[PDB]
Amino acid sequence: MVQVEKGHVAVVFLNDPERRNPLSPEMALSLLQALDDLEADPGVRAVVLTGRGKAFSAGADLAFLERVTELGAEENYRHSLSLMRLFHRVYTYPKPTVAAVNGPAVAGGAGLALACDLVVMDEEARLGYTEVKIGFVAALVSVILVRAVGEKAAKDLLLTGRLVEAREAKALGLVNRIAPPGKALEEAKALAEEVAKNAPTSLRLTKELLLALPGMGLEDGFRLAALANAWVRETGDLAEGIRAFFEKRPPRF
Amino acid sequence: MVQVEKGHVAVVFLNDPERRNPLSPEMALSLLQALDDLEADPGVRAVVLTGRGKAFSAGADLAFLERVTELGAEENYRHSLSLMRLFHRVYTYPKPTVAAVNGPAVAGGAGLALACDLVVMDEEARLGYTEVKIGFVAALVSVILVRAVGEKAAKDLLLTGRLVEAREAKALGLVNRIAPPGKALEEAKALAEEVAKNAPTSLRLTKELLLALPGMGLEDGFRLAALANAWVRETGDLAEGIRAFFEKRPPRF
Amino acid sequence: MVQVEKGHVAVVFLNDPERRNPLSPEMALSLLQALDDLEADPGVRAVVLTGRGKAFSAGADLAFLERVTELGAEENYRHSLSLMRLFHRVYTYPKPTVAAVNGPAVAGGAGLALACDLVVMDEEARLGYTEVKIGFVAALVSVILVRAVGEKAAKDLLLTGRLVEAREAKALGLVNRIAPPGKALEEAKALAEEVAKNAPTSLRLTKELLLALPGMGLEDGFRLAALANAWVRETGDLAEGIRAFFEKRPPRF
Amino acid sequence: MVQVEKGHVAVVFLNDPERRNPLSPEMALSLLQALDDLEADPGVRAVVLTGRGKAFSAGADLAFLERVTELGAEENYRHSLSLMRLFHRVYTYPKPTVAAVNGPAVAGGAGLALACDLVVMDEEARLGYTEVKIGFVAALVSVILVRAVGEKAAKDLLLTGRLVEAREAKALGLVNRIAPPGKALEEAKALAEEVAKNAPTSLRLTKELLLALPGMGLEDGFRLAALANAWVRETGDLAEGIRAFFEKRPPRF
Amino acid sequence: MVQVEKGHVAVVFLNDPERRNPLSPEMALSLLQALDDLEADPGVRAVVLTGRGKAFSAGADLAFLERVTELGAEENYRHSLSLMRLFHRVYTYPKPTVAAVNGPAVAGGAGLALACDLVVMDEEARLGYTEVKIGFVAALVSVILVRAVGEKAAKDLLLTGRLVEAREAKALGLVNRIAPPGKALEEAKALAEEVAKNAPTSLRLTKELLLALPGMGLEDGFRLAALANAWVRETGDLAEGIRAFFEKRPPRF
Amino acid sequence: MVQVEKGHVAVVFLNDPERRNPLSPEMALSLLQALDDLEADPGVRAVVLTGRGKAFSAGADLAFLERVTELGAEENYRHSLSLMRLFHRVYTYPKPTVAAVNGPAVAGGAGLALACDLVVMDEEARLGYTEVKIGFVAALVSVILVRAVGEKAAKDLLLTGRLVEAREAKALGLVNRIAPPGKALEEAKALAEEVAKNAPTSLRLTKELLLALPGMGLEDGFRLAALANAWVRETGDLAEGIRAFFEKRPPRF
Repeated sequence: MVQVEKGHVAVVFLNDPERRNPLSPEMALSLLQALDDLEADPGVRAVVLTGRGKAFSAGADLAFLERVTELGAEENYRHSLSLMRLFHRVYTYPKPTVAAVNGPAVAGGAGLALACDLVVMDEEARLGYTEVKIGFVAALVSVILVRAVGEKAAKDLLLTGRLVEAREAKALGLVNRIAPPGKALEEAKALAEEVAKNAPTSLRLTKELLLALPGMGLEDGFRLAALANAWVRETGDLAEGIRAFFEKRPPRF
Repeated sequence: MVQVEKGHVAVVFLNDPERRNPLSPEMALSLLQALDDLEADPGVRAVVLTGRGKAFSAGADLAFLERVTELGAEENYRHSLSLMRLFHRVYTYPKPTVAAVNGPAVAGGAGLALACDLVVMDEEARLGYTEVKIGFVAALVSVILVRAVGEKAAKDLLLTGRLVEAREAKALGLVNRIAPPGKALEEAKALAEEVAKNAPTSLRLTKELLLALPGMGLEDGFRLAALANAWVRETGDLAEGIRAFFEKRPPRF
Repeated sequence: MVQVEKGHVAVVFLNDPERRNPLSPEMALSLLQALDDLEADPGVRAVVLTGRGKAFSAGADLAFLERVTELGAEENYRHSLSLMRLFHRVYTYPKPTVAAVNGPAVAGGAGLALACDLVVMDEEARLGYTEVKIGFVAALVSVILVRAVGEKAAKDLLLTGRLVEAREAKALGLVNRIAPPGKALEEAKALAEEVAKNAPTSLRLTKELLLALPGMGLEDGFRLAALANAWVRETGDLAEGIRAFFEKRPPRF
Repeated sequence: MVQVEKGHVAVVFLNDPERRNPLSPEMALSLLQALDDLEADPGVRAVVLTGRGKAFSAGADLAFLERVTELGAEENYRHSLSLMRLFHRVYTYPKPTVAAVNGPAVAGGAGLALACDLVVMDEEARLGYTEVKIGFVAALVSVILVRAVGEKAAKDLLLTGRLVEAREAKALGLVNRIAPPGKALEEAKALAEEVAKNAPTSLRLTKELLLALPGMGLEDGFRLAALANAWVRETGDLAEGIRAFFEKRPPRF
Repeated sequence: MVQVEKGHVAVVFLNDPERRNPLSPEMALSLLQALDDLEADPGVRAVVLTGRGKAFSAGADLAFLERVTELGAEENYRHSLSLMRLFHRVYTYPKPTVAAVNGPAVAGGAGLALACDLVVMDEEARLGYTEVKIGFVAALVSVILVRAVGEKAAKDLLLTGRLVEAREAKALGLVNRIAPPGKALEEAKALAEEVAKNAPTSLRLTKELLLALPGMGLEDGFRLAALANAWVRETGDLAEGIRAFFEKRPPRF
Repeated sequence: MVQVEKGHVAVVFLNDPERRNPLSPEMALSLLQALDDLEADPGVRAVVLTGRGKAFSAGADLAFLERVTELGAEENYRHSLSLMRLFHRVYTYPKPTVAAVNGPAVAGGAGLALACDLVVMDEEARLGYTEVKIGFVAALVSVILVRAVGEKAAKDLLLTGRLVEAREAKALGLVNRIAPPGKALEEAKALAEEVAKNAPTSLRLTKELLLALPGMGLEDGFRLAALANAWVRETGDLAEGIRAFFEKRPPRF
């Protein structure tokens, strides 16, 4: 249940407006299928992600709350693993991803939004991890969050379960930019395009690096960087770029 | 030397006003004994921590400075281990802790304050790690600090040893909220209560997670999260919460 | 190609004004030689680092761009290792280092600046990691950056390759202070001196600690801290300091 | 190019006898497709893996050696990532895997064999990582090897590139059992079945744990274990097992 | 339910012979109380640990198997945490511990034995982690095991759940020595005494180090070691030892 | 105080026979100077390291024991750092190193020997870490040892301080080969040459990898490997090797 507008900067819409775009198993799966196609389309250089409706993703899946408390341990684990496969797939995406927080993003969706490379939030949107308020744990989100904000900010958001607003969200480092009420998407598509002008090789790798580093010692990180700094020096894009520079012309990666 | 006002939101006061609440061995021990009782009291859901007097904790223990430079290696290590047992116990506390920085918090106390889950500072209070100014090292604090603020902010605070003020302290991520001159406690007790409304299970675990994650790779962290996300789905609080939701009634965890 | 003004607070100038202080192999080497001498000079307690000219360090080394794309894998690796040896040497420096960003710092220089303990930037200066714009990867910088700013801020800067300005640079945690247009150096020398008043022992160790911690679990970090907190208690500077305190006199470390 | 004999203990054969079962891109892919089906077949509890022919996997893919040295940086990375996806998929497999080293396993195949949960080697088979002898690096293998053998044993095998024999291979911890010349498979199928008698839940998790632990501090590991030890106590298999025990009957997981 | 024979080399006996020394909650607690006293007794330099009866520790706690499958998630976690507190306390013990495996050690006990510094096993004893055979997970043990044996050996033992014998147990690195059928204890007490002749300071620290290292990068580990190597050089025991050496007399630590 | 016989396989002799080759500060320095020259000599492909006299390295530096207990904290740290710089330099050496344990190696020397890539020990030699026996801590060695042997083997050796013999040393993984009483060197030079036949590029990198991996999660390690596996595919040695293979001729790296 997602709509995809292919293009250099592809756009994926969570299609379940009235339900408010719940990250139901079905929805999670549809979102993956897209990312696959989109990852395989050589024309797509970036992917904006947004929601159809008044929100981005925030709507208690009553269909879910009813069952969950009765599923078996083995089924619960099997499911968590699926949902985690989504977050990871997004956070790990090979191409630059940008979340366009048009409306509210609560719990699941809030993490889904955080899992994107960059985030552009509607000046009137809200964001929050409410799991604890009802007995849930924003476990899957925690993974990304410790890397996005300071520890004290993490505790605040996860222990109170409050919803922050665009002004605070940026201040804390949850979102990169705030678009005036109206087109968080337009602005996100803008941001994307810019990032898309840059080298496809350099982008992926930069992302690859930012993944691994946090999980290692200074020296090992430098061992990794050095090696990369090296490899990158034999790539076409570098060749292309350096030429375009010595030809006072735009690079055609 | 601490006073404890039991309650859903318990409050512990560092009782040594005129000396200014020094983290002397004795004081460290009394604080532990409390945390134990309080951790064992099923009525206590949160613990606010503050100081009796003009400060929170900031007062050179001359009794200490005089001895220290003459103790034996084996005694010094034995002591550091005790002080570290305090910081850890606080940072690791099973229940949500909130430091109410009524007055100045310098060196030891500053770390003690930082070791709390959340921090509410008096609009007129000061905070600072002065160890280097005299030859000490805020080693025990460093552990928590790298997780609380950016590296450049860490260096600043630890290399200059300056005292920051409420305005800067929040901006950097050292404190969550600033209470108007007068009741940092009242506001902290407020914050606590809110956090206390949420699920006891979800809270602990959220805390458990935030502890371990920083120390691991993305994938392992996700392995951990998934497993938790799973376990949490068979807990009473979740059952309780989801019910209360389908009964449009307040949850009774 | 660097000038060194010895003193308690030494100052190193990148001498290549018109070329704009490129981090060429030669320049990298000269900078090392200085750090060595300066590390060996018992009179030097801190080192400010700045650039001669309109910039700090930002100037495409055309001599480099021309060759690079033709060097051999083995030569590229050999070189990355040299450049990485510089960053590391700076980030690892035993004495407090302070970068005085007088002018623009782009790519290489931007990292060089980030590798310093503290940073004072000219109210009119710019900073940015442009590697991706042309096909390069700010790999070596990534190592330090993940520790300096939030993940979302890292992505922004490295994926867009934009240049930030003094106002944003501080807000994000890239720089500690902003000097009014004119003397970023003067202010940096100021900052340094202050840090230099503090204990030489306590400083080094504080730095040593901040290096290792990020790369380890809470408990191991505490194991490290405890041990340090211990060792530090048998150092002369501590003896000196505690005396000077009981003699209401300035410490002579 | 692989044959699959479904069953409680499934068996996959590398089908390329005369070429000697090279881990060519095609072969790598076929092997994945199998693991998927097999992972999805509720009747399959274990998977033995062996080779058709005089070897397990050891045959210079001349088709590969000829091209490789001419591919582009971007193509090389793209490929390494594919091969690494295989190793990982095998090492990460949800079900117990057992490599039946019927014949020689050199380089690629040697790692492929090492990536299995357990290994049964033909009393006359050989194993070795020869990458360095020709200019290659057993990089992908290193990942698993540091966990399989002592550092000094790792260096030996990777620096000399020698081929070890069944007697030494077990002694070092490269293989679990040695079957008399003739049926490494039969014995491997045996080993598998045994492991397959045990709890499907307990097995997966035990594997999950052994993955993550090496990459974390003692305490975090215990945090992980505790949580698991907990979760496992609400699984059907445990219920099933404990019953079967109190009914002096065989467990029907 | 444990007996303690104080002495330079203290000995703790698991007292529940006929039940076969099950690691029941009660037993776990009694064992802790001992370790505390013993850790506080300045006369005790080492602690041997063994079992009263035909075994060391191996006896299905039917009282436990009956309940377990019905406890609540929150109770299960609460319990795992208690059992984990035991393993950790043992593995973390400040003084050298030695397990004297007089008889069989299965599951719980097997881990309990592994958690000791050194292990002396009866030439006729058996050891094994059977959790999977019935639906359990040797999670808590995994933590220590990955550090004790090679990965392939870990999988073997945990996936088959088989019981190994003295000959194999040593070969794999599960036990240090094998005593002839009769006095595993006598030999363990012997081993202990020897270790006890050495410096109390040097021992603890050596242990402290072996804990933390596995969980960190080469350089950080060296940062830790260096610091320790340093601290240790100002300890009385070193002073005592070096003297005794220059006085051709036995050291009196 | 070391002698160097340049050659494809260089040999360094610890020259202090009668004193028994103590790792005195002076000796440590001379050894470094050699490694530098030797690392810079394009003719040297491997370095064997051995001792002149009845031993490899084992001789209480009485000159040291006398001072040590009186040096200042700051001096002790300064020294540990120097000694650690040696171990690291050896363990980190860019070229393959091989220790030829002609005679006894105790404490310092034992670690020095362990820090080599491979070890060939005299069938009559002994090895042991005796630090604890006198009050010292084999801290610097611990770093390498946890990677060389199982945890239980580490404890044994470091807690008892005993000296093991060639037969046990290999069994545990402390040494790779045992030469018949007479020429541990000859055999080591042999081993070296063999390793030296292989690709200079592949060797270094293999070493680089084995350094970093232990300190990271499975996935990050694979991220590292993949990248390397990639880079290596554009190196001359690979080109050279693959040619020599298609020319049925010996490779001339």
